[PDB]
Amino acid sequence: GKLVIWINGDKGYNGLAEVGKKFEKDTGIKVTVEHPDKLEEKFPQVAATGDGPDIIFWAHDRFGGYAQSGLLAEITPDKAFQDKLYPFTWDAVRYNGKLIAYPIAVEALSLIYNKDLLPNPPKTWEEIPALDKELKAKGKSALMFNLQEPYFTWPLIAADGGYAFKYENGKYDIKDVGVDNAGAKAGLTFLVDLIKNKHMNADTDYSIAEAAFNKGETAMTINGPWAWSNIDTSKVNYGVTVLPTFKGQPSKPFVGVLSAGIDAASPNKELAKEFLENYLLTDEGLEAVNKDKPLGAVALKSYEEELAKDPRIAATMENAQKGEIMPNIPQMSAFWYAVRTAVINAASGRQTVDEALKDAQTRITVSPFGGLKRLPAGLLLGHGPIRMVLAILAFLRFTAIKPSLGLINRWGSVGKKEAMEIIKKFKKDLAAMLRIINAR
Amino acid sequence: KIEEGKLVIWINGDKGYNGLAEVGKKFEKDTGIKVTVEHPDKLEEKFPQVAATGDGPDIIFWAHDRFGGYAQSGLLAEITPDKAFQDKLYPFTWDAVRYNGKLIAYPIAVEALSLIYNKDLLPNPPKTWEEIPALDKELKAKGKSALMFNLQEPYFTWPLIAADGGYAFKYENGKYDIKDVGVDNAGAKAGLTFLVDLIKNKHMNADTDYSIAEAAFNKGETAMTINGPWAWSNIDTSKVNYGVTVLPTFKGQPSKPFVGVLSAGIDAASPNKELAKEFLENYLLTDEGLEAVNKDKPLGAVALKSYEEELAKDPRIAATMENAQKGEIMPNIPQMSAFWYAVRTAVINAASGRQTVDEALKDAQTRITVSPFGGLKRLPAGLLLGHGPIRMVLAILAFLRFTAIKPSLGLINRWGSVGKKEAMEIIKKFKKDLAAMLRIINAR
Ligand SMILES: OC[C@H]1O[C@H](O[C@H]2[C@H](O)[C@@H](O)[C@@H](O)O[C@@H]2CO)[C@H](O)[C@@H](O)[C@@H]1O
Ligand SMILES: OC[C@H]1O[C@H](O[C@H]2[C@H](O)[C@@H](O)[C@@H](O)O[C@@H]2CO)[C@H](O)[C@@H](O)[C@@H]1O
Repeated sequence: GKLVIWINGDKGYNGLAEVGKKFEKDTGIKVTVEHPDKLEEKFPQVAATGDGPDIIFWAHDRFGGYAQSGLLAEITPDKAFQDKLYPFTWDAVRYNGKLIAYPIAVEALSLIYNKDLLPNPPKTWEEIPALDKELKAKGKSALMFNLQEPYFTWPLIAADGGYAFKYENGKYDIKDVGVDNAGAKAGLTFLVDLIKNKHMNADTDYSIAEAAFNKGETAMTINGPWAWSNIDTSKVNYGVTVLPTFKGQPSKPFVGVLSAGIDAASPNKELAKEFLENYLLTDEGLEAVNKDKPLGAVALKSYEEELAKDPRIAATMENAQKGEIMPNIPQMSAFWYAVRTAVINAASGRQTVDEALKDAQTRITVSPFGGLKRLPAGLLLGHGPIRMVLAILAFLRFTAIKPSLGLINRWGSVGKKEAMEIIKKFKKDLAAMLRIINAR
Repeated sequence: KIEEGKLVIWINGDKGYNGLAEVGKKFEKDTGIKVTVEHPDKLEEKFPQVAATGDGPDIIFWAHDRFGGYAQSGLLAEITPDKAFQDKLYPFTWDAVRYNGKLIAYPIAVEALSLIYNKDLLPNPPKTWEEIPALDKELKAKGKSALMFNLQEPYFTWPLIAADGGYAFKYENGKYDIKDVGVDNAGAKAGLTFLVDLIKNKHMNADTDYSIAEAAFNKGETAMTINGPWAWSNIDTSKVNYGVTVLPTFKGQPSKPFVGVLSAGIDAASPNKELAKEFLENYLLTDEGLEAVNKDKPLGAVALKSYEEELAKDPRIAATMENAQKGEIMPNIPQMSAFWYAVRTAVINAASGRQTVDEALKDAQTRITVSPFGGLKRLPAGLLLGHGPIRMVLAILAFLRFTAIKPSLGLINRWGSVGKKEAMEIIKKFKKDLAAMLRIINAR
């Protein structure tokens, strides 16, 4: 028995490793926490393969897609444990009447400002152009945040009416997509204008923004509670407040519930549930993670009634209420990827705001059709890379269809040692398919 | 079924498999390796489905025409006889088992169809096909029939089709041209029209098969039949006093039967290849081995020089050799599989009346020239969205996993709605299909 944990690199993974080493002292079970990049994308590729984690930590929005593929184990908490966490966090990890993860903490973006460079932060977005010009004369800048991840750009886009999927009477409408309406265009136009008027740089990312704010070079940034730890060390005199309003409407950040899912085929399910229920989601467990990087508003009632007395957590909750909970439907991946493309292309000038958001809408409504419209041209006649050629040969053998002579000539000419190892990998792929189903 | 330390042999049911079983018993006594002879139906079709799976034979006995297709898929082991053994067999039978400069089987016997006639009912067999309609009416007046043979396999219908120029693939400069198919020329139309006229004019019945034809001749109900040397054994016991001669001519041109060289191939993935080579070279392809098979059912003109020089003094073997020269050796190229399947449909449909002779052979010709492109033009409509039989959708899901391609939402929920183990056993067959692919690849 052993536990392998995956968590994002901006969260307190060292603190989590301490509760894991607490677990090991008590149980003798090894616990390993890793922070791979794009782990939310890697998980469906490694689930049920033995190459993945027993426990995956990410915002709740990605877990519905995992569940629809049958990759997440359904959790079975006791009523007593169920009541230890806030009902709002349990709903974030519910998908088709089943719980598919343990909710950990509520995270929401907030405005972080340098009190020495700006004692009175702007209440509206429109104050920032005039405010940037004034600080630029003093060798500073008004605002810097990560423009290349749509999580950070969305609060302004949704402010005046942008939305992902329309939500009417308890269900999401996967075909009513609102990334291309008037309010979305209004917010994204304003953001591009800031870049054209040299108030922001379109290439700015997370590290540049956070380094700039912690170096006292920018007055404001937009970030979540995890950022507070490094501002503390940097001794920047900072505050956390509500995001500026746009066209009088408040900014509407997408609210994330950090959640821990278990691989449906993991041999260590009961060890995973025990670690999550009895070690991490306790006062001491979450305090260990919180000390490394702040979790935000935790789902555990006892600890959150103490956390709620910090004005930074109060600001997070207030920004969180102005926003909305992220959907957990599988189409969210298409939503994020399309919106990431649109905001970067508009900010860099490769498309207009109207061209960028329309394409973003077409991706979303067309993505449920899958990554493949039709086998690559000439594949069933033997044209293509050998790995894809062996895949289609395996397919035709599975279906008892006689392959073309072009395929058979490719089948005869491929190297013995290379074709064998490729086809052994195919067997490892089917081995995973078997485990996913047997875990149902 | 395939196991190490034993040999499993597949041979057609009309051949002398009991005689072959006796040489296998002799092999077992000498070596301790048990030999098991089986005669499943459609074994020439079943072998490619079971090759390299352990459910097939170590040795397959069939005419050479099917072995080139087996070789193109890498299912046949390459043969490595010494030059000394090579000269024990006639050089031309080795040509029947040569494919892409490699030998892929052992030649056993040369088989050719011949005209078998009841000497008591007809002392002077016809020289031309056109004599038989007039010959039938006279025997029908006595309650008999002139000719009945297996119409359901084109092997028997082909000698009359090829007489006036029907051919499989043209032969240019020692090579076979896959794109010049001669199933639709005037002579092909001419020969099959004659055969349909016989059925219209109630000289033959389109439903006649091997079992019906052979029963009547052995019961003295028909004067003539068309069959190969394997058939002589049942006519001997029946005490019908018969003869074996040349097939009648049609439009002055001789009948050109496709000649088959009965051959033994070895599975490219067999653990008993050395045992197979040793059994084939040292026990069966000997005077004693082939005589044991020939006593059960006649092999025809064997490829082994020493034994055939005794066989050739039999007039029936002379007639078999004679018809063999009037015909041509079959190509062993993979498209022969398409050719035979195609002219089987054409001859059955024209004989049963479902199409005209000219349309039947034209469509027969198109299938032959289209077979290189494979059995699939494109995936069934809606397959990538989850619509289709359960096995093919899970196959395409496996394919998208192999290639790291995101599946559609229709595919994902079909994946969610499938029976838990109905999918698990479908996927285990997938696990073993790849296991077979691996053995085929590693067998080179
Ligand atoms: O930007 C798209 C991205 O947004 C969210 O990711 C957040 C995450 O929730 C936070 O914990 C933190 O790691 O910042 C991320 C943005 O870089 C969604 O959770 C994610 O699915 C989506 O792709
Ligand atoms: O009829 C199609 C069939 O013809 C030949 O098969 C022969 C075989 O050669 C003989 O040994 C004997 O078994 O009669 C068979 C016909 O019933 C071809 O060799 C074969 O490929 C083809 O399918």
